[PDB]
Amino acid sequence: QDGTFDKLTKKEALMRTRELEKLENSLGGIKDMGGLPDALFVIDADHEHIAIKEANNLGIPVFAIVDTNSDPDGVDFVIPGNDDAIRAVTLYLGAVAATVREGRS
Amino acid sequence: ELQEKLIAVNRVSKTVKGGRIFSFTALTVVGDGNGRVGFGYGKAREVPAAIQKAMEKARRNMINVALNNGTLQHPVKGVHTGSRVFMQPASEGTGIIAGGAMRAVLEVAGVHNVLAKAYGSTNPINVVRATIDGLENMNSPEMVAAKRGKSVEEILG
Amino acid sequence: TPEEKLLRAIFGEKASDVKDSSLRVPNGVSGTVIDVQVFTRDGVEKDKRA
Amino acid sequence: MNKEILAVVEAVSNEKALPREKIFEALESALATATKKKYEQEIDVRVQIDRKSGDFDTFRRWLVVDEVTQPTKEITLEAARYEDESLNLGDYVEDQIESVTFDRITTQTAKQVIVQKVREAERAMVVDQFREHEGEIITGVVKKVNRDNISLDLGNNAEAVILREDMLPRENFRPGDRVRGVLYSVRPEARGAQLFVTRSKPEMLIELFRIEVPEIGEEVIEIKAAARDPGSRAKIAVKTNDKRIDPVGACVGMRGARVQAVSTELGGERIDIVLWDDNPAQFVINAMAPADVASIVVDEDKHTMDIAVEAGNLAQAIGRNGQNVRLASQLSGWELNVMTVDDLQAKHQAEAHAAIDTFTKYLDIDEDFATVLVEEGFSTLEELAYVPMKELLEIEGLDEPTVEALRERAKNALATIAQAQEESLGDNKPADDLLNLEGVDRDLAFKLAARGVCTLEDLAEQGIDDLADIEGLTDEKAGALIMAARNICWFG
RNA sequence: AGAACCUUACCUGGUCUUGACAUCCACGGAAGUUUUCAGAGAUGAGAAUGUGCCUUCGGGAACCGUGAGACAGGUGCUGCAU
RNA sequence: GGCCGGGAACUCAAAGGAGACUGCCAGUGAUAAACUGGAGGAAGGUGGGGAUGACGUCAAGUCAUCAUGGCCCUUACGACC
RNA sequence: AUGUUUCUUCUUUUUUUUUUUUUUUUAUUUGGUGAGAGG
Repeated sequence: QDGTFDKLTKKEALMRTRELEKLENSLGGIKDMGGLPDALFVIDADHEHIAIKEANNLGIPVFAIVDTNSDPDGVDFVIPGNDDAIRAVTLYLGAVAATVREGRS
Repeated sequence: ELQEKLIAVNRVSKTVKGGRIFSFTALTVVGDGNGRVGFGYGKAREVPAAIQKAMEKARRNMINVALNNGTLQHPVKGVHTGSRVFMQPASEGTGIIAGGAMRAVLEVAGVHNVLAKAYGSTNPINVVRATIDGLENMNSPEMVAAKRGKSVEEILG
Repeated sequence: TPEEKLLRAIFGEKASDVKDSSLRVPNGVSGTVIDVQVFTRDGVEKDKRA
Repeated sequence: MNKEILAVVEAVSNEKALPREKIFEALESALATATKKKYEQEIDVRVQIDRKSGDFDTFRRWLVVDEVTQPTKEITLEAARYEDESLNLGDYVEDQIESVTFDRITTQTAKQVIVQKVREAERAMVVDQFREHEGEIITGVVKKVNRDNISLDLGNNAEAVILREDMLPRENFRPGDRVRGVLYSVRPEARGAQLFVTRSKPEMLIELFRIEVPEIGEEVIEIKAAARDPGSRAKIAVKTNDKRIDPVGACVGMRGARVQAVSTELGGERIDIVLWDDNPAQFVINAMAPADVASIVVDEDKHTMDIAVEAGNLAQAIGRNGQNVRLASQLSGWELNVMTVDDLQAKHQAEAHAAIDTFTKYLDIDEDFATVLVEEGFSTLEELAYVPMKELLEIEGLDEPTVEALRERAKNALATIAQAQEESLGDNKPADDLLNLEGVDRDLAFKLAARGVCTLEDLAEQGIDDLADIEGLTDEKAGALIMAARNICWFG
């Protein structure tokens, strides 16, 4: 973001900014956190089934928007509802954002 | 404090085009002596790193068991994959009279009086898994009272 | 120091390690300078006061 | 000569990682100051060093200003533009002046200014790079021990200070000893010690635990609070989000090895490690360790907690000189009152009796009904006056008319109490009525009201003789106030 | 990455044993050099000459031999002890 | 006869640098890696060659380079011709 | 198209053991002789 983006090798400087942006999305908003989370709000139980199995290895209460094809056993606070329509996801994301704003008093 | 306890090391192998490579597996167990106990398997290419990696997962694998005064609650079975451990509480049985790999897991759990004997293939890692599920389903009268009858007294007199 | 040997840079001469120092005189007596004589060995440049 | 300037600039730029430009600006200022000292008159001087040759030109600088206060160093914009039309306010007009010969005097001045520039560049960037150290446990060598402070050498011409309050009470350092401490403040005393180091504050304990406990450095365990009596005893509260990790066991380590390493560095300070709880009562129980707590009563309004202990545990709960309760109170943020179970019951009975007496006296209710109000949790007239009507209607035997009457009586009792005190002293009633007479300060109004002169009418009825004993009231001032009161009451 | 002898460890024969190679001990002689016979040579018997260095010179050790036991020697075996 | 003066461009000697990276164009392909061709260039897709030999294999070779654990000979399996 | 065969004989096993610092030498101008003088 400032400094060695030119200093030694221009092609290899394009390697690092090819390294950067793939790491930018995979490790997105996790770098601001540090340490383990306290809860975990999932929007699809079936698709992200690794994390629910991963979070239940530790002591993390999770929050899954579940569709009818998945299995609601590892999730603690199960939420039934559609999750493949875009307008459906903005309900749950808009609710979980505005409520946690009220919770950060 | 944690009172760690080793049971058995082993020399396992696997082969490649160059030859065969050994390693070591070492089943251990840890336990507080007052109702917490946990085992962990662990395996590595050298016995100091094998037993240390065994304990490090045994710390996270601890389970709570509810007992009375150094002995069990009731008789309880223990079946797991060719290892039928029997456990009888034996109120002041004057020592833990059990076989190998049960004498470890019962001691660090904190009991001192149980009579026990393993029926079947006396294999060490499969028999310490046999006592654990046999101990974690064994229930105190408190849990029995608060699901059934709803008096702590009359359920055992 | 680099700055002492940098006498040559701004000016010239050589280095400044040499102790620069003007022969100053001691104390104990006041006075009023009434007469100054200057004698010059022949060949030496007479300065402006001589 | 020429190439030597470039070689010096390159050597200093590479060794001190400093911009060549900043070194030249400072040499120019150094040479200007050395030039100013050769003239008997206060002149302004600019020096310019050529960046390729190392040659330098010296001026008689004339700070272009709007209004000239110093004719020897300042020139008007109109006069500056007569010489060069391109000049603006804040520029310099020059004058061909003989550059000072670079003797060992200028050389010494240049060396001093370079050293000072390096302190504000190389050393400043070193402190910026050591952002962790500025906050973590820096290590220094004791250079000097004074009565009131210890000077530490950190290397690279950085000096730190430990103040007497920042030391442990039993520490004795000698010149040459190595000392660790937290850098808790960076000020701007470049010449001397800008760095302030502590060994006594709680941050020293937190950072020692961060170094000794990897799980704290990895953010797996968090220290939520630390309370400390330096060189005697501390308490730390620890939390983890990982249910597989015991945070207390991790901080203690195998047979206490980790906590003993921290204790040894703190001169044998006793460290208690407690589990942080999000429930305040459970957290205070944990903070009171090693004393067993029998019951807790929480007063949220006073931000206080009454802690009952068994009579055998009372001395342990208080600790030596109250050290255990004080450290628990500092760790929780709550005021902690430690008493026996019998004393807590006696306190609650005395409070219940005082509430019953208050309600019987002010609400005109019987003792039986006052007892029911206290058993339902009402202790003050304010609670009865302001609590939601639904909570008062949940009490067995209260109807909506009786609750309304009880609230009206509680409000009237609160109003009467306030008015009575305001008339007795000078809070509001005498601070307006008796203080109406021009000249009455609040103190004099309360002195008048202490004699039963509570209103402006009461003051209008007085003689000078009735007020003559009031400290600060002269007969003339008494006469003026009585006449002012009479003018308002009898002639308004 | 070089066997006429040498190398060379192999063979016949002639030889010497605290030894050709190191440390140690006690004695005697500077060390060295020249030359002759006997001998296949190894060696044996000599015959001449030299007689230097530090000095406590009752010296010591650079150096040649003779006796002492420690020991020295081994291209002897086992690469499946290394 | 560079044989003599002379000369320092050139050959060469020898130091130190430039240059080749898929950098450019086209095309295909997942707009990815890349691949095929063209340009320029002394040199074009790791330019040509060398040195460099992962964990291990074969208890492969050598105790006769040397060193080395053992065991054996000691007027002898040592030493001289 | 189909292609037989590979002396003999055979192992052991991993929870108690340990290493090292001392280095080397360290205000400045003014002595005699001869004469005079003060106490």
